[PDB]
Amino acid sequence: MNIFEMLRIDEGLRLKIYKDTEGYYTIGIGHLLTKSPSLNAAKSELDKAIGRNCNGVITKDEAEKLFNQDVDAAVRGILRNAKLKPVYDSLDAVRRCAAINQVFQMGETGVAGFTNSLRMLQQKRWDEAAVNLAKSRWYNQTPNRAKRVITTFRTGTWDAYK
Ligand SMILES: Cc1cccc(CN=[N+]=[N-])c1
Repeated sequence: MNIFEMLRIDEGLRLKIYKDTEGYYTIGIGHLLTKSPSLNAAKSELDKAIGRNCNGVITKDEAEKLFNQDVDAAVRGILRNAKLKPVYDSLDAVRRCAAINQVFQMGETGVAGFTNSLRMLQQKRWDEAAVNLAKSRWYNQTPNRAKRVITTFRTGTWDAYK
């Protein structure tokens, strides 16, 4: 297991524009196109991202290319964030993957309310962190995925992904 295999499990792979769990137009491996309800605005973003007129459809190679870009930008983002970087750098490689996964799903603004979980993770209070992480909109809206990510934070193993 690694961050790519992990996010591939959590995000799936779809080659035609679809709506994610939040009802937002998305493609590939969880590549968010826009929060706009206009399918045409979504198609424009797609074409912009890929560099050709896609008419709502991409190839597996194209999906994987966006995925590489999206994972890279998630990591680089964490590193640029004064609140996130010290916690990230305190973690082992497996728990780092959990962090990338959560940021990928929620965004940096997404995790602004996780100050208390972040502190417990920095302290390596793993069970307490895991309890605190689940007290969230995130957990309630996507519990199956959040359970896997939280188990990864709790244990530093890949047990939840097999
Ligand atoms: C950068 C980073 C480190 C640890 C956890 C998370 C996800 N949000 N929380 N808690 C992000």
